[PDB]
Amino acid sequence: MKVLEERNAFLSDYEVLKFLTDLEKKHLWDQKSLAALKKSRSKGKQNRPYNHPELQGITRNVVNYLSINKNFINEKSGISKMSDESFAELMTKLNSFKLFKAEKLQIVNQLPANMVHLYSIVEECDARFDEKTIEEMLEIISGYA
Amino acid sequence: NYMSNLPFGLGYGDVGKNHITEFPSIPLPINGPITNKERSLAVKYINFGKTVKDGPFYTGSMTNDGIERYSDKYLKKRKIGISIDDHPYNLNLFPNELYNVMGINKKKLLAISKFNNADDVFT
Amino acid sequence: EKAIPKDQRATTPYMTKYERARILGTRALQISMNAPVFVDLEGETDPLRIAMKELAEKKIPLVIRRYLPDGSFEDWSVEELIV
Amino acid sequence: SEKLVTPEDVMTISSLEQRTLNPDLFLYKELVKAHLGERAASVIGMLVALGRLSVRELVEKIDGMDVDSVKTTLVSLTQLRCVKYLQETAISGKKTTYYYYNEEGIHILLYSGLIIDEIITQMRVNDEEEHKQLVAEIVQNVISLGSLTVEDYLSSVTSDSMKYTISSLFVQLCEMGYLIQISKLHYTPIEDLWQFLYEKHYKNIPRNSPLSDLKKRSQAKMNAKTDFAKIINKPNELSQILTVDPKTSLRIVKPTVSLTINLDRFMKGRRSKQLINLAKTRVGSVTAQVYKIALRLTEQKSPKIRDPLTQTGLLQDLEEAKSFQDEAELVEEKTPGLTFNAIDLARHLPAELDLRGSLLSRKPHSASLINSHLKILASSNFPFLNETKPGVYYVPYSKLMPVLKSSVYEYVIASTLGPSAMRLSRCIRDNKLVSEKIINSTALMKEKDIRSTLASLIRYNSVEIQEVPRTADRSASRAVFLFRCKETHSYNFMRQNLEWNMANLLFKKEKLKQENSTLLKKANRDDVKGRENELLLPSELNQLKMVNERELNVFARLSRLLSLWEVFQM
Amino acid sequence: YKGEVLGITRFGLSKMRDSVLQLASFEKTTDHLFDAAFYMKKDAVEGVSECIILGQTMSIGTGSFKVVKGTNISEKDLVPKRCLFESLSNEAALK
Amino acid sequence: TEGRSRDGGLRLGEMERDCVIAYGASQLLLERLMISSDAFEVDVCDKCGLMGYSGWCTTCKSAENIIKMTIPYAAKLLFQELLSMNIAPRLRLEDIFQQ
Amino acid sequence: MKEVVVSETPKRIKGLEFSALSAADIVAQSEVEVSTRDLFDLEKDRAPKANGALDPKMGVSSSSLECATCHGNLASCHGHFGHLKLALPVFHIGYFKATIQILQGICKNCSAILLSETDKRQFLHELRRPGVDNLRRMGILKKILDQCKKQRRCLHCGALNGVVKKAAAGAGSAALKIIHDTFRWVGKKSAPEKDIWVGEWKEVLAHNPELERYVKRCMDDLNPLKTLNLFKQIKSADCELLGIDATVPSGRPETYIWRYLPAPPVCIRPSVMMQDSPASNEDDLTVKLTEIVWTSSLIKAGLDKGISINNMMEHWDYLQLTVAMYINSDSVNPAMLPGPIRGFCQRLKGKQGRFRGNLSGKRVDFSGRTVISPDPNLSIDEVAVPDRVAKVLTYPEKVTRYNRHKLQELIVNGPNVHPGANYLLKRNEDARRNLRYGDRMKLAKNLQIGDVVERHLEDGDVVLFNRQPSLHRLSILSHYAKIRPWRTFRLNECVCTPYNADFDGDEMNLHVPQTEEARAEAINLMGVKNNLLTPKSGEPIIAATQDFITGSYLISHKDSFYDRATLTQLLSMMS
Amino acid sequence: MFILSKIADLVRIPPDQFHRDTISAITHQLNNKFANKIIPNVGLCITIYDLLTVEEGQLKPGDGSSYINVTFRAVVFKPFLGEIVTGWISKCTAEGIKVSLLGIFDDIFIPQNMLFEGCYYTPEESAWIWPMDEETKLYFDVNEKIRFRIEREVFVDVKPKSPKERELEERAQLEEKPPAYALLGSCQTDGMGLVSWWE
DNA sequence: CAAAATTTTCGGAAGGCATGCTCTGTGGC
DNA sequence: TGCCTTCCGAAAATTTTG
RNA sequence: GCCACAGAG
Ligand SMILES: [Mg+2]
Ligand SMILES: [Zn+2]
Ligand SMILES: [Zn+2]
Ligand SMILES: [Zn+2]
Repeated sequence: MKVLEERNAFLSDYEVLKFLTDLEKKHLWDQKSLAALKKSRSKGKQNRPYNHPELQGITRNVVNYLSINKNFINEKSGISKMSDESFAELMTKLNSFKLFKAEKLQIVNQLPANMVHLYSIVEECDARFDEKTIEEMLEIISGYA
Repeated sequence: NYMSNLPFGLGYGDVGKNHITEFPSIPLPINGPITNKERSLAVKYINFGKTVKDGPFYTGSMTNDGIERYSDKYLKKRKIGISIDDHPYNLNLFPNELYNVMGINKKKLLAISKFNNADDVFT
Repeated sequence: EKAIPKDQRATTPYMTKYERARILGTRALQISMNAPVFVDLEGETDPLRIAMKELAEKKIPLVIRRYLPDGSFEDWSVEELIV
Repeated sequence: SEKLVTPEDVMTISSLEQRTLNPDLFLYKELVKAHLGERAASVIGMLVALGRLSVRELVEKIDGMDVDSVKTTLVSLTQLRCVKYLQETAISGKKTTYYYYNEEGIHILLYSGLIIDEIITQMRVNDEEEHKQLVAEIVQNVISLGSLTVEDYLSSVTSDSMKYTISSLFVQLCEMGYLIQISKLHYTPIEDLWQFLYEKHYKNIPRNSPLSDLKKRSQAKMNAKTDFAKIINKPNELSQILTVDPKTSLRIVKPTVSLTINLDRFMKGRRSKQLINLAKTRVGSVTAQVYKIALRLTEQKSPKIRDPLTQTGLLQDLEEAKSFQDEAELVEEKTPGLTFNAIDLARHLPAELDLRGSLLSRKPHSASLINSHLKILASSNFPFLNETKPGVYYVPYSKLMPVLKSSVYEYVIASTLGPSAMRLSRCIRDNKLVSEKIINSTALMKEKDIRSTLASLIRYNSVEIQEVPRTADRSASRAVFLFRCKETHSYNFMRQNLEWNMANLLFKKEKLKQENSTLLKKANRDDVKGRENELLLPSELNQLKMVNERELNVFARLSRLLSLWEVFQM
Repeated sequence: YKGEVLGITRFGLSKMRDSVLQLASFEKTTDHLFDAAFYMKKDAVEGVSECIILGQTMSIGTGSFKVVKGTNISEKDLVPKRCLFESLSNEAALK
Repeated sequence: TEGRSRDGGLRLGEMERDCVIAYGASQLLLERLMISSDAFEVDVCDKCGLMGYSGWCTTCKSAENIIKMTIPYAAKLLFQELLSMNIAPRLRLEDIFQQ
Repeated sequence: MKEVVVSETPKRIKGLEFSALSAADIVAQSEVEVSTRDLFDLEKDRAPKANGALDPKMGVSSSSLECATCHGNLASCHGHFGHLKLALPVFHIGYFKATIQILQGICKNCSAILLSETDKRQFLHELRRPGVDNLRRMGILKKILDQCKKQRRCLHCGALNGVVKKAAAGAGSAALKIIHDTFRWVGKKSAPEKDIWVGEWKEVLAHNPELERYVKRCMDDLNPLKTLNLFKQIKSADCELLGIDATVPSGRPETYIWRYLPAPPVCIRPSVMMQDSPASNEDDLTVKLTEIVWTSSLIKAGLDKGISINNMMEHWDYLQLTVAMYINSDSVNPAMLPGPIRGFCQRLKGKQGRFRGNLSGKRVDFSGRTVISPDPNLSIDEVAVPDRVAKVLTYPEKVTRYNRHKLQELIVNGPNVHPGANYLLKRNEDARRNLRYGDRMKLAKNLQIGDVVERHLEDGDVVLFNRQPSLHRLSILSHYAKIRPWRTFRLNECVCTPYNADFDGDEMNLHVPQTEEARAEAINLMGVKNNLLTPKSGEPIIAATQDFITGSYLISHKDSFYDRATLTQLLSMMS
Repeated sequence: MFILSKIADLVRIPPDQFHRDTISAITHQLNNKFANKIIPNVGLCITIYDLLTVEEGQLKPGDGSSYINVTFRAVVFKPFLGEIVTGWISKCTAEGIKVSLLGIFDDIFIPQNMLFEGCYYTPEESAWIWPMDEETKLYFDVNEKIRFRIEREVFVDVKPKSPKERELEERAQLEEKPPAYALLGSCQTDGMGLVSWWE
């Protein structure tokens, strides 16, 4: 092993989730696959899925941690519903404001709620914006693109 | 037989033990305590060392991230270091091939000055 | 890189006997560890005879990397070598 | 041994990894790594290890440096007078610059605070209000920056009175000869300079000479010798206060040239101090003050610690060796500045020498009393003073430095191995060559302690064991053994031993400061420096005071080691 | 080929071969080993006797080349996939 | 071992070694004199160059540079014999692949 | 998760670097400090004494003792070094000529080289050309040393430098001395050193006139203590012109003087075999190292409390001789000791040494030696292995998808019927299992696809066949094996010409390769069909031999005429 | 939170995986060597993303496995300094509170040095006490979603000791390793905590 | 020129290697 | 029983000093 | 395991 460069690009959490779901579906690791192929019927094709417990476990834990509801209300993440063009529209609407690249990165990683979550995720909210821009961006991020 | 000829000044008991000490046990007459003038001398040594180590001739030992945050605003490095070319240089003393890295065109500016009458020891 | 372009090559295209020996050895060692055979087998089991039957009709997926003395190396496909 | 130690314990606790390096290499590398960075340390290490090197050879040998890093390191070393260079041309015309190592810069790095202390002592300015701080800071700035121009240093201060005091103090420092003008002479090697001068004075002789080759060689050598004596002493005499009256009828150091520390005059001062310390042993305490005044009056015009002609490789000819010795005795006797009488020393005694009842001949700084002191100096066992004419005195540096060497070596060996070591060393130095029985008869003490102490002296080369065979084939089984004292081997061995101890001390100090970098860095920067009490925790106070106390002890012992190591360079 | 008639003996193999181990296998093994330890001469293991001693493939015969297997993938299939977040990003509102 | 009275094997002398070299047989020679005669797994520290044991170099006091390698046991015997003679057979390692 | 990535890169030997070991390297790698001349303590169970020349810390010699440094048996410890400290330094029997050369090349009063700076620069420029080899480098060192000798006086001091040589140049105790004759070059000039010498002798002759007869042979000898202290003061920039590179810390002259003797591991000096004695014996290295420890103990105890210098120097010389004969026992005889051994230098040279006995050619497994009988009905690429030889010789075949059923049948057939298997080894296991202490039916059904089974040497397997005097390359060939039950190796007679074989009690050898790569190598390059031409001149060497050429002559004679039945009988006979 | 690392490595394709696709085989052994493992001074690798450049597969004399130099891109759990992240509280003790991100990177350890002032651990219900004023009363309970900023990241390499020391440890244990990778978080602003605290 | 240094040329002594390559046996420490 | 190198006084040959 | 002879090609 020789590390060549540390951080070639940044990843949105939506990209990570989509890639991991694609890997799960291609190797037939999903619960639908085991419900339809393994369970409730006898096996006749002998088409075993991919056999590597460590990668399966780490991918399952990551998709379970990403897909579920996050700390903004005590249903799902919201990422597991929104699509590519939704991401384009949402983050282009983000591009209209003065928030930086990494700031947009945490905006697209989690999704801020109305109560001081924007205050935590954005640095120096009062020094940036008045009330109307903050409430409208909160509306557009709570509207899920 | 081999181990049967001991010299006049030894017996059968002294031999059979080859433990030459690796640690030393003989001190010099320089080892004593520190006096007042020697304390001032040590202060002079340590002050000179601390002066030169930060000086314009040191050479290297052979957060810190490039991300775009906003803590960098109105925040600036606590000192501007001195390079190899930020000192007066006599052109005649130095050789010819060394003129590349040093700056003939760049302005010769720095001439520091520092000495303290108070000891830099915390004891 | 350090490799000569494939358009022109200044080494003999006739396959040396040592190259044949090493190709058969590596192919026999690879088949001996459960590698597929692209040539149909009539029932032969020992890996080395299968390796000879494979090379007799040129289905070996290796390439021979010839070292010149300086350090530059040329590539020759086993299909391209003639026997 | 309460519990046996594994070789891991030997490697970790006892300094054994350090016993396999040369004292010179280890000393120079540890000094450069202590003051400058690691790159300068590695460059100096390869320069000492492989000898003369060029920039391409330095790039090839040292791993991890490009040409730019090497050139930055060489510029940093060359400013601090630490590497010498020579531009050599070949037959093809490709000129290349070879780099060396010179002792002077390293010794300056090893003599810094001692140089500051000695120049404070030799300032001798009455009623100084701010002048001492100013001399200390100008000396520190000169040593740290290697060399500086007076004009460039003057621009850092804007007030008028302090600038005038800069002018006066630099004039004072250059007057006695501590800050000398630098030139390309201090950066070329002595051997290469002598080779060039000799070759130019040999090739210049007219050809087709019907005169002998050997004496032609000696004639060119003599002309090169007199030009060498002219060129080496050129900055030493006067080169920086030659200007008189720029404006307003004042003497100012030249505002055109850069000054640099003169190390050899500091060596003259340290040899004078060693002679004073020796004179404080046989005769007098006020008489020691008299001999101190006598040396300090003649400290500037004193001869070199090592003759530059001696390092020029011209010792193979025995006649030239005798000529060097005779020239030394010539200069030390009738230098036009080293001869003095009682009246010359009268005007320098401070208001602390009483001399009312200082001596009893029976069994106000007057001429007779100071003459009596100079006479009791002249009657001592070691040649402290000599008389070319009754009334005028000269100090014989040529016939006192071996005496000081012998005395210091004997006292060191006595204090580290016991009075038996002194007794045996003096017995085998007085007698030229002895067997064991002559020792047992002449040195009145027991047999086994002679054999033990003399066996212990062989390990450090105080005595050399000489075999005399009594058999056709040489064997120690039936042979007689004599014991001699070879001063040169012993002096060299203890010189390298003291260099090793100095370097070991500095290595331990560097390891201590490197291992505790966090606390030292936290306390280092200026806003806490001097007010460490409020923010530091109780354990940090003890740790910082332990570190500082150990540092002070290390550097004090380093000074005490220098006080014994300087003697063996002479 | 060295420039002078060296011959085939211990005194010729010393003057021809720079290697230490091959001379050590022939004659006066300890003397060559001690001289090599003293002069600190590097010994590039390329000689055949050295290769057999240290147990690795010699570089004559069937060790003159490395057999290589070619990966059957094209450069078009190894095009990197999209980095959507970096691609849609811009720096014009504040930077 | 030697002899049929100790269930021994056959010698492959220097002349046979030269005759196998004469054909260009490299892999066969490696098999005969290393794989099936005295094969041994050793650990070598590629910063100093001396043998260690069990993934540990007993000179640097660290396992940061230990590399597993295969040598004949006679090679290790020779190296230790040389080390007892104050000759240091330091090993230097390069990558088997050009990478 | 918390598991750190494990990186492995395969490596090869790039090249050896030969040097010496400084004191730090000898002590640092050690585990125990040998300081006792007692091997086994008689009081408790004949155990290896702690801090001894035999010690668990340096390894084990039996199969029931543990190392307690790595905790392994006799088959799992590579060896652990010890170190030994000498009371006084002694010379090295190997680098002695090197020591003579280096003291020839330096001054003996200030430890500096004798060359001027100009010649030194020229020679240093001469060494560091990019095209230098061994011959040129040793030639330049020879010229530097020959220039060192020619110098009259040193250049940093006015001292005299004479001639350095040995003492007796024989096999006696004098063979390890150095004489520095300092006045054979003194000439007829003033010579103050000669004055110092004559004054010293004018002082010493007052009380020992009997020594006046020996004033001519009293020369300034250089014992290892003064030699070592002359080594330490040599400038590091001077090492290049003496052949020693000064970059590495071991590259110093001081390294070539014995101050620390490394105690070799017990794995390279095991306990000599005993026939019927209830005790054991130890190798000559262990005994002689104990001898060294005792002599150094004597020297140190004598330096503690004074003894006459003659006795101390005598025992010191005995220590020097014992070190020298421990390293090399040919230059010095054991006759000079108070009162040959297998030393290190005698284990590295000779026919049955190591470099020609166990490294450049070594005994192999999987071989078999048998007398030779003819067999013309066998093809010229086929040697006949007896039934009772192929049941012990085996080939490791790895199971694939192509030879599962065959290897199953071989495994069931067992190790007592010829088409059978003798060992099986699995992937999950590290030790092979005997096929006679098992069931031989459960192992067939549960055969993993990656197993390895050592099958019997059956038909078609490649064997190396060899005759012991290997005059040329045809002496070792490769044959296909055929199994025929008559206890003798049989090969076709046309193949016997390169072997120089005569069926007169002749004995030939049969090796069997193990890996498939070597098998393919042997059958495709070493094969008898592929090698029918000797490279002596390209002539055919595998052809008809005696009584085959006679049959050819009798068939092809002019006065032969066969009818049709005899013709067809011969034709069907030859094929 | 997730970054892309360009990693170059030597991957070993066994002979018995020739039948599969080449990229699939490289992916399989790369997941064997890299997936759910930490690359030192880089982070924690989940899987590989895409192979950029591959070279021709070389062979070692003695074994038939093909060795390929692959320069791939891998996803890495390396959040920067200041990324708010949410986890689930799993344990607490007098030295701090242990929080895990529901199965991925179980080691997050919030200390009391940068935590909210006035907090104190009670050793009776296993909880911290965070009072905003006299009126408020809440406890740092378990199994809720907590938000915090990664303030410090610790990079320590693990070294196997000398085998004598390892043997001594093995003999002692028969009658808790330091974590190699760890992120230490903090809460120092409004809303830095459980959602129920800041409805 | 002949007294002395300085370099070269010619012996005797000491070392090394050969005395093939392997294989099988007893007999006794 | 033959063969070859290295080392070192010993004497013959040269340059070098007076 | 160390020496000594006896043999085989
Ligand atoms: Mg016969
Ligand atoms: Zn190591
Ligand atoms: Zn062990
Ligand atoms: Zn000298």
